Formats: sequence, structure tokens, C-alpha cells
Amino acid sequence: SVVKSLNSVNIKCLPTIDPTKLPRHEPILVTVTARLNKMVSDKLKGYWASNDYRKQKEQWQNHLAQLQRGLHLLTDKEYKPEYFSDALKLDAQLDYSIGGQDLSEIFEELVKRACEILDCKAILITFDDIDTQFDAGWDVLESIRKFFNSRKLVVVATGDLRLYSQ
Amino acid sequence: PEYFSDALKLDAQLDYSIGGQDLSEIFEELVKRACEILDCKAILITFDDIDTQFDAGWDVLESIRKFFNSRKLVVVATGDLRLYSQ
Amino acid sequence: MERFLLNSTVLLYRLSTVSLDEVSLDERVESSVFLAQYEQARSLPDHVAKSAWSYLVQQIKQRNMKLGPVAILRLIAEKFIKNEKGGPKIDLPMFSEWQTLMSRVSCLPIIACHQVFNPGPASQEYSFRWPLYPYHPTVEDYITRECLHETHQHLNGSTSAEECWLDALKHPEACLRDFEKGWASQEMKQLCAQIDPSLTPRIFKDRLQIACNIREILCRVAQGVELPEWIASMQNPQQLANSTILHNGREYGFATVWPIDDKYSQESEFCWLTGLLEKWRFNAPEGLERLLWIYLLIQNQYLTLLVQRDDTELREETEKSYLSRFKHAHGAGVYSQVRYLEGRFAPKSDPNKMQKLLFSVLRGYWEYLSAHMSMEWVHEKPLTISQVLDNLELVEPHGKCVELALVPHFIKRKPKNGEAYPHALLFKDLKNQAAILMDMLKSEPRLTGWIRGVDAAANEMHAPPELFCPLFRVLAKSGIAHFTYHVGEDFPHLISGIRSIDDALRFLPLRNGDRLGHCTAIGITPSIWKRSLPLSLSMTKETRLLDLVFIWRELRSHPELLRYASDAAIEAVRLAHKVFSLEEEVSITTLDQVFEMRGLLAESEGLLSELNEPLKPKSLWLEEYERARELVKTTGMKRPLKLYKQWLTSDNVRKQRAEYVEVALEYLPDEAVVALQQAVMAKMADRNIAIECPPTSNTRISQYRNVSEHHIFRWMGLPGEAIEGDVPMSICLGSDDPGIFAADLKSEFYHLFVVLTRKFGLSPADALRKVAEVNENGRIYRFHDV
Repeated sequence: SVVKSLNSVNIKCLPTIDPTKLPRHEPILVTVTARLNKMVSDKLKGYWASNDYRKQKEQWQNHLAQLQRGLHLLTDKEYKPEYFSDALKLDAQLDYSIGGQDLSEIFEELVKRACEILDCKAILITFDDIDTQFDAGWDVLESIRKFFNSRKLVVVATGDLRLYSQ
Repeated sequence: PEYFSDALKLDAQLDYSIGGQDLSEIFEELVKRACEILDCKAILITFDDIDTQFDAGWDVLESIRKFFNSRKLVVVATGDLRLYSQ
Repeated sequence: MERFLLNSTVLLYRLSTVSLDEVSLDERVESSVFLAQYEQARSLPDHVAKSAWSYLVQQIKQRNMKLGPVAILRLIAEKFIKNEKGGPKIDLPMFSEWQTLMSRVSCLPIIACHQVFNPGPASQEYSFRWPLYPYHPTVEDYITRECLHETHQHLNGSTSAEECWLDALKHPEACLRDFEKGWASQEMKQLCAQIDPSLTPRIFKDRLQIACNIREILCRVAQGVELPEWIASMQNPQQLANSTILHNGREYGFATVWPIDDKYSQESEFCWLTGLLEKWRFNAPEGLERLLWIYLLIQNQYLTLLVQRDDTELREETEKSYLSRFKHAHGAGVYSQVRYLEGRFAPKSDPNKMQKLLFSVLRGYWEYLSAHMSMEWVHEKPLTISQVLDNLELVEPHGKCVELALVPHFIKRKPKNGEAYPHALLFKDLKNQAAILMDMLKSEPRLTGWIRGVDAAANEMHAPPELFCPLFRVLAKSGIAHFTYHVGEDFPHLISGIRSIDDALRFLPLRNGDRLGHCTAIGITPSIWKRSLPLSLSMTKETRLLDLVFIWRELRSHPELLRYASDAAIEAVRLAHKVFSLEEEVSITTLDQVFEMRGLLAESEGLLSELNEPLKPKSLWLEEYERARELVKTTGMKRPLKLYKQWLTSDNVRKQRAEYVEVALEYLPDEAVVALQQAVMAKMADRNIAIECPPTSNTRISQYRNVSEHHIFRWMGLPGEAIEGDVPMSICLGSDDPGIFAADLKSEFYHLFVVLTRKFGLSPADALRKVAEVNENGRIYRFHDV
């Protein structure tokens, strides 16, 4: 009902996601980036090589490469020492809150860049039931408290709150 | 991934009874050829006891009920059934 | 001087650190050009050099352009590239200079420059994948009738070196690790500082990252779109080392989106570059003009580094790149330009690793057939070894498509000290590697029709050729049925190099129809070999002793070169006392008998292990083990054998062998060395064993002043280059390590044809026949099954 209501300021409605309907080892931030990327790739392909299209897509490809390295440590279980020499990188642009490679400020701009491109003032992420298998719901709870903190994003979850307590 | 492309392979001849991937029906077709070459009406398999190591005897029983189905192969089994029951 | 503005270490340094805004750099490039040309061609006099650079300067002023890549390529494009019926080709008189140029400059920009400024007729659809070849009607029609027959291609890797540059762009992190892993070894450290001392693993990532970012920046200019406004914060190319440029504190980046999906493809680079030079046909902004200069300098630098380093990425590059390789070898047109191709590959110890690569090559070859042989296969998607062989048994050789015959080549290694005999760790790996090959071949016996040959191409001083006798002979019983060796290319002394080939002839189980690789030892004229060498060389005692015993073998037979034979036999006995530390008398006959038994395996029973040992369980090796055992026990003569055990398992003898000795350069007179070389020819021509010839564009010998002096002409029998008394051999054609960037067998075929017509003055009809004999010898001695 919520996604239908907001599909009519303007709040973009993501297709509803659920950790239950996914491979167990799959993270949550990687999915929301994937789920957001398809919703920005569909619009840009609508332009089909316009002057504005090239400028906007150049902004997107530049930013995603920034997220790939910082998140790449989370992709693999063991964190190799080679990342530390590669993890460190001087940059004053994008308003890095803290150095190294941290996704708290990188992903906020990624959410931001969607808003100018999609001409929307808010980003909505809707979830489904995790009562089916709440063991994997911890990574959702960690991602929502770590990489969901921008004033221009809204996140909607559901379920039985006692299972969260459990 | 190499197993994935190893399976799901398209064969149009030999008239497989079961579609997709299956070991039981190809094994029976294999049994057919062995029976005809050795001009026998049927082929007999005789199994021994599992008293010393019946941990593998669980594999013996499953293989019989997984792959030994058709009439052209007949099995002779031995062993105290109460050992099999446990 | 057009070849020093595109491959020059100091110019890259003198332009990378220079900010883009300043333009006055003629005095800095000119100082760089002379310095760079000095460290490359030291023999070029200054007065010629100073005049040459000034001539280039006023030529640009005459053409009314600005000094830079956009102008340098134009002069080369109008110099070398000339349009013809087949499109853009290279003129015959200046083909040889182009091959000299190609060792320093990648051709891809030149064709891109040539196409923009000197396009083809009626803008006919042009697709560039292969390096440019010269046109000659007498030769091009010979290829159409009788296709080329290649013999030595390393399938490990891509087709040429120019596209490997794109792979370095595609895998910046992997190519850094491969360079860093090599940089750990001292040889690469010397080699990198050899090309450029100011090179560090930190710098190599810097240089590659700059090239990638420059590629993105110029692509925006090539697309015609305006710059993304962060070029205001662009002051130095060092900014292009981080992929992140900050302007007014706002986030930015260098990457863009390309019209084609695969930005790192051969087509993408050509469309980018042709588009870029199209928009600079009249004038170019200086800041971006220099940026193109850096990219070409970086591109040539890595290509220069790659070629020398050749004389991880392998796993990623060894999957379905073979289909491109065969398509590259096939060439344009309905029918392939190369019919009989012998692709070599390096076996690996782990059976899963070796099985995976063998399937990839065979599957890749089938994909090449399926694009041409539009005919129904048994399996449409093989995806396994068995279904590939069943599919491949349905094709017939009708002289149009490439025919393949894989040949694994072992890699020799340094002799590890210890383990009771010289190469134990080395032989244990080789024994294991061949064991994986032989059992896997027995698992699928149909592979004997494709796995045809065995080679060993690492070096010569590392492991003597006689070490492969037991491992080859067992492989002969395994069904390989063809043995080739990569022998005689590197040697410490010319007479010693003759011994190495004759070690291969006498010891290796070479049957009639086998081949040898890079027999440079019997090729170089001794007068030519002595050019620019010290008056006394150095070589290991063991290599010296095997020389002295050999020189007695082939010279006492010579009625007039007896003094050398007699002196050698006398002083070889002197050296044997030094090495073996023996006190009794040993004659030259005993020494030869000792050295004729070095082909036996060390671990043969009764030779190194205890004679009374229980019998091993009937391997393919028990024939080898007992054969070296019984003949040692028999003949009633064990005195040479006990000398041989010290030659293998004595602490002092092995140490004395590795101790170096001083040998005069002209130990044998000029005629004396020729006697050995003509003795090899008579022996091997009797055995009828062909010789692989390296590409003549390979300036690896560092002894020939030009191509016209190459030893291949001596073998073929060119008047004025053939030594009297030579026994003509059979010489096949091969292109393994050409030493240049973009090469192919057809280019090598043309290179040989050009030299005969121009330097030696031969008619085109007669010149073709001499080079056609080499191209056909690759077919007479083909390893492909009948």
C-alpha cells in the first residue's frame, strides 16, 4: 500500500526488498546500491545519449568507483594487509568526514546524487517480513544503523518487534 | 560452475525416460547394454554382510533404493535385519 | 629522430613534471632527445644527430604545425604508410626500417594518424586487427596457394604485445602485482633499472594510472563533448595518479562512459584515437597536446619494458583468449593465411591446473572452427574435454582453416645446491610434470593426435641438454611421438655452444623428422661472433671440460686441424686432474667413455643407488632404470663408471665444476671453429633434423649490425654469405619472441623476402623460392598427425 501510495514533495519508491528472498551470505548495503543502481540506470537509458545524459552519467560512474574500494573489504571474509596500503588514499573532495575508506559519508553522497538525477527530495527503502528467518536480519539491522543516516532518506521496515528483541 | 555446464547438457538420442539430470535411468540403460552383450535375460548383483562396518551399509541400502529399480537387475542381500533395523 | 620522441625515458620525466600551462619546451625536449638517443644508439655521431634534429624542426615549421605527437605521427605516417589495393600498407624499400622502428613504437597510433590524414580510397570499410605488412604480388599469391606453416608460438598470453598494453589498462592491480612479484627477483630489478633506473613499484602504479586517466580525458575530447570543468584544477600530470581530482572542494572523477561497452578493446582504442586526431587536424590545445604525448610515452615505455622482461595475469589471460589468437592467426579473408600452426604452452604441476588449460585451448580452437565450419557438430556446446575431441574428429584438413598441434615445453631452472646430484629439485618437478601429462593423456588417449611434441625452452647454462634423455625416452613410450629442443641460442663460448647442440644430437632421442630450436651456435660466423668481445672470456669448468673432450672428438678426425685436437686432448687431461683431483692416469679415451655415460639417469640402480635393491613395480621408468643399470654393469669395464659417480655425487668435484675458468676468445682460429660447425651439419643432416629459426626482426643477438648479416641467410646458401664446405640443412619458420610490439608470421615472411631482393639483389621469382623452402620445411617436419 505504501509503495502504491507514493508512486502516485516527491518521494521515490524503491521496489520492496527482503533479506529472506536472497542468498544467505549476501550483504544488505550491496543490495540497496544494486536496487538503487537499476532505478538510476533505467532513467539515464531513457535519455539515450543526450548532452545532459553524458554529464549526469559521468557523475554516476565516478562516484560508484569510489564506493567499490571501500566496500570491497566487506565482500571478502578475510581482510588482507594489502588493502591497508590500498585502503589509505588522500582526498578532500566529497567532504570526507573521516579518512581511509569509510562508507558512512560515501554512501550518503551516493544517495544524494540519486536525488538530483531522479528529481526527488527523498529516497524510500521498504522491507518485508523477516519473521520467516530472522537470523539473517541482523545484517539488515546493522546496515540500517550504519549506512542509513542521511536526512534525505527514509527507510520502512516491518515484522514482529519481539523477534527483533529475541 | 564447471559442474553446472557439465550437467544440463542436451542429448537427443538413446531415448532417456526421465528428463533433466538423473543417474538411475541412464544406469538402467547401461544395464540394458551389458545384458544384451552378455546375452543374459537379467543381471544379478549379490551383496555381502555389513557386520564389521555397517556405517557404509547405509550407503548400500540407499544405493539399492536409488539406482536398483528395474526388473533386468536383481539383488541378493544378506545380513541380520535387526542390525539393519538399528 | 622520429623514433626518439616516442620511446625515451628522460623525455617522459622531463614532460611529466612540467606543468601544462607553460609551453616553452623546445630547449628541454631537444636536450632530452639528444640524451635519450645517446643512451639508445651510442654510436650515432653528434654532428649527424644535431643536423637530424634540426632538419625535423624546420620540416615542422615548413608544414606549419606544432611540435608534438600530433605532428610526429604525421611525418611517420607520410613516411612509412602508403595506400595500396589492400588498404594501408608499408612500402617495400622502407619495410626494414619500420621493423627497426617497431621495436620502440607501437604501430596503432601511426595507422590512426595515417587513416585520419591520408584515408583510404572511397572510405572503404577498414578494420585493423593485424600489424601492417608490405605488399608484393610475387609473395601474396604464394600465401593464397600454399599457406604459411608456423612452428613456435607461445599460446600462454595473447597474440601480440600491443593488445597486452590494453590488458595492462584493464587490470591495473594485477599487472602491478606481476611487476612487483618480478621486481622481488634481482634479474627484473636489474632489467628495470637497465631500461630506466628511476622505476619503483610505487612509480609503476603511478605511470599506469596516469595513462588510464589520460585515456579518459582525451576520450572526452575525442567524443567532441566539452571538458567536465575540473580541468581548471589541472596543473600537473601527477594529479592523474590518484583518479580523484578536487575542484572547489567538490567531488569529481576521471572515468567516463564510452560509445562501445568494452572500452578496453582493440576497436575502442582505434575509434577513440582516429576521432581524437580528426579533431586536431588543424591545431591542438597545448595542454591536451602534451597529455597525448605522455600517453604514447607511457604506452611505449611499458611495451619496451614488457619485451625485455620476457627475455597472476597468466591465469586470467588463459581463458578463451585463444579464440582471438586463432582468429588473429587466421587473418582476414575466408581462408586462413597460416595452415599448420604449432602452439606451444607451459605445463603445470597440478593436474587440475593443467587439465583446465588444455580444455580451454581445445575448446577455443573448436570455437574458431564453428565460426567457419558451418556444419552440424555432435555437441553444440562441448564444455568438456571429451565432447571437444568428439566434435574435432568430424573435421577434415582441406587446406583452408588453421590446424593445431599443441606442444608442451618444460622450463629449466637453476641447479639447486645439494641433493647428491646437480639437478634433483629440477628433475623432480619435470618428472612430476611429465607424469601428470602422461597419465592424463592415457585417461583420454585421443589426445595423442593433438598433444604431439615436447620442448624445453628456458635457457642453456641452467641445465645441460643431456638431462632430458631419460624423461624424453619414457615420454616416447607414452605416445608423444615428436621431440623438439630449444638449444644453442645462448652460450658462453661459440665452441662451447657447438658442444651443446652436439650434446642434443648425440644424447636426446631425436628420430628422423624431429626439430631443433634456435641453433644460433652453428649459425654465427666466428668472425662475426667475435665482434665487440673481450680478449678473454669466462666459462664454468664443467662446461669447459665438456668442450675440451668434444673438440678432441671432431678434430682428431680432421687431417689438418690436428694441432688443435692434440693440444686439446693434452690439456683436457690436465683439467681432468684439476676437477676429479685424481692421482692415477686417465686417458682421453677414458674421458670420452666417462662423458658418453652422462645421459643415464642419476637414480638408476647400480649407478647412484645401491645395486642390491628390490625391483620397482613395472613403471614406464623401469625400462629406463635397468637399461642404464645393465649396460653399466656389463662391458666388463666399471672404471669409467666410478669416475662418473664422483662427477655426480662428490662434494669436491661438484664444487670444482662450478668454479669458473678463463678462456681466450680466439682459442680456436677462425677456420678452426668453422670445422666444428660443418661437422654438426653433416651429423644432423644425416639424422635429418630441422632447425627452428627465430624471427630476423629480433635484435636479441646484439651481434649483427643489420638484418642482412643474419645467420639464416648462411643456412639457405646465399652467395656472399655461405661459408665453403657448409652442409645445407632443413630450416623451418617460427615466430616466438620477435622482440617487437606487433608481429606475425606473415610480417616475418615478408621481412625475409625484402632483404633478399634489396640487399642481396635477387629477382622476385628467385627470392621467393628460397624463402618458400623455409616455409615448406615447416610443413615437411610438421608435428601434426597424418
